[PDB]
Amino acid sequence: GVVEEWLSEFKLPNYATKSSLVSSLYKVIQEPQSELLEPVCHQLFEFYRSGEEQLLQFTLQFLPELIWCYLAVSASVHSSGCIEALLLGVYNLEIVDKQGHTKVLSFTIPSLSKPSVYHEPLSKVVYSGPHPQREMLTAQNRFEVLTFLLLCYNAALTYMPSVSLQSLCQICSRICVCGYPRQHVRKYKGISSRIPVSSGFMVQMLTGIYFAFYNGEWDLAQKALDDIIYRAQLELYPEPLLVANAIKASLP
Amino acid sequence: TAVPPYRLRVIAEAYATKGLCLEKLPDREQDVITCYEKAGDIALLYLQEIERVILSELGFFLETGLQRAHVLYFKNGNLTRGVGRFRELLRAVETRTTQNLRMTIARQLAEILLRGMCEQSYWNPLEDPARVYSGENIFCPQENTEEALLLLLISESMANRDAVLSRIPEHKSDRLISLQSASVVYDLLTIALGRRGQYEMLSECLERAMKFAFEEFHLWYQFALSLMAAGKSARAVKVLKECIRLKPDDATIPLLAAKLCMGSLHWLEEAEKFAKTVVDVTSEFKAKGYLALGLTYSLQATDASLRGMQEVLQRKALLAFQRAHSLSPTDHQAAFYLALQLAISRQIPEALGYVRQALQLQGDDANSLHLLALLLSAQKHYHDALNIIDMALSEYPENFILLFSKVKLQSLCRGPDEALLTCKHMLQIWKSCYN
Repeated sequence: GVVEEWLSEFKLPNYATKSSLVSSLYKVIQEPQSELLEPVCHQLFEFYRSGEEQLLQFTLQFLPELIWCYLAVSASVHSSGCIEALLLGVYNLEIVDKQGHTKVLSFTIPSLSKPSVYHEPLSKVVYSGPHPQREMLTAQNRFEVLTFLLLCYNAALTYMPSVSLQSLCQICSRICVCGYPRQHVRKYKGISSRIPVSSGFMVQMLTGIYFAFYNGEWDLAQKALDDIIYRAQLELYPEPLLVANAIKASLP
Repeated sequence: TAVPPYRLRVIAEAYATKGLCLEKLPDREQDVITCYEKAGDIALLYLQEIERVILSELGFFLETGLQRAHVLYFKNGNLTRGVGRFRELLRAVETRTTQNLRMTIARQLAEILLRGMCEQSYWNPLEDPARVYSGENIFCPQENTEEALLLLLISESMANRDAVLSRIPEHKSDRLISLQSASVVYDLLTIALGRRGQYEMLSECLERAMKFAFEEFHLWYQFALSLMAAGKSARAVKVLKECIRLKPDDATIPLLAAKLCMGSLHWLEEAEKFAKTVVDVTSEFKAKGYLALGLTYSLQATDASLRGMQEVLQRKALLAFQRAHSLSPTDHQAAFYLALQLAISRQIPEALGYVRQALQLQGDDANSLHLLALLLSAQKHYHDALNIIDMALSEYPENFILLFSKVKLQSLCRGPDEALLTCKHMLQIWKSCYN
């Protein structure tokens, strides 16, 4: 119960910089049968008011595990419904709360004809934003905010340790195979249902998995890629199939 | 400056001899690092002098002695030093004789700049984390994607002119090397560009690369998939047919061709041919082929003109649907489509049971709830259908067909005032959704 002592001693900027705090958090979050889930989630959300990155990055890496747990337990059972509050709040603060204005992600397209810095012989394109503020979760816009939050999580890949990558790969392996005989072949036990994923979510999933291929995790990433390509082939989704096919033929 | 070339030759020989002697034996490490640094500096001076003299043939020691340096830097983990060295290498004046090596380093940068850092781990080269090109009209890199796309574009443009044109008189090795280089650079380009959801320029680039492919499945398949994802149909269908001709082994390609044929293009015979080809050849694929054949038969039956063939096609579609259901009992889509097809023949209890089973498999489908309400309407139970439509509207408060069904049911059951209110709410929703 080290988390209890941490909460007691908590209730200045050098609070963070514990060796085994992440292990304790994973131990207490790996199952839903806990009694302090609500206060600890309140503290999780409170870790986000401060503008320093050393706390946001310290608390961001736990999202995939709780996302999987909430999306699997509910789709079956008691549901807390307070994790959706944290998800909606972080979505709102990442979509509006920067200085009072929204986010419009855009960049330019370099042209070879115009002389460049490295070579001599551009219209703005928006891929994300603006997103209207969301305050309730339904069965139509959930995947949009999930994809946006995953894209936000896929912005600081260097900082998180290998445990987060392993957990992400483990979740990715069985998230898209839960309702087919292939998971019976792979000998997975749990909820025998299916989840109607979207194309953009799988594309961001491929983007996330491709980085971990050369960072120690090899077999797990390969199996996850096989699951992704099998699911896309069965569901007839063009873009993830194209990306996976491109990735497959680029391995030594 | 003003140094005879033989002094450069003898000092290069001395550098090579020192490099050979250092490795052949089991602080001085800093001396070795400084020797490598001065070797790099004299290499820069040598390349500047040679480009000057040519501006007005065997590189054997400089290449290894300069590349293995940053190879060992990467082995130890001095990423910042290596990337800074690469940045200052790319700033040199281009040389026509070195273009090939340029390719390498450029591609190498494209390999590392996409998998080794994040946005907040980027810094301007002018601060810590002779003639040099400068000016104000130069394109200063802003993000990783920007400079990555720029490097890939220049590499592709410079590699197109160096193609061997598939000479193939008697030898094959050079063409194989060129094809491998083109394949890897185009794969890097498509993985870099496809992440942003920009497809048409990818189609254009694959069209440009189409010159090399003569009997290669990979390039044809990538081009077909990119074209189909872009939005074009006829070209996608033609390339799908060509890919089918090339290798008749898989079933995904004919299934995609049938899906495109059955789509907005509104063709039926080609979908039938593709479905028959699929069913001619595990167990899931043949079930999907049967489902596609049944859907095609139903669509053909809808647009008939006389009596008998309508019943014939309805019976054929029902047989195909029941065969598909028998081959695989763990898919809700097949059961839902079977119930929908059966409801046409007015056989109410059986369709109700089948749609109940489909709801049992999965009950979050909007189409399933809509079909359930529509079927309950035929049994003269208006309040139950009204509640079902209300719950469906609660789950999907921005649909259109469910709103029309609700308006019709309210007009038939409650009164005109509720229909007027629903219509004005629908007008308000439409006004809000558009401009």
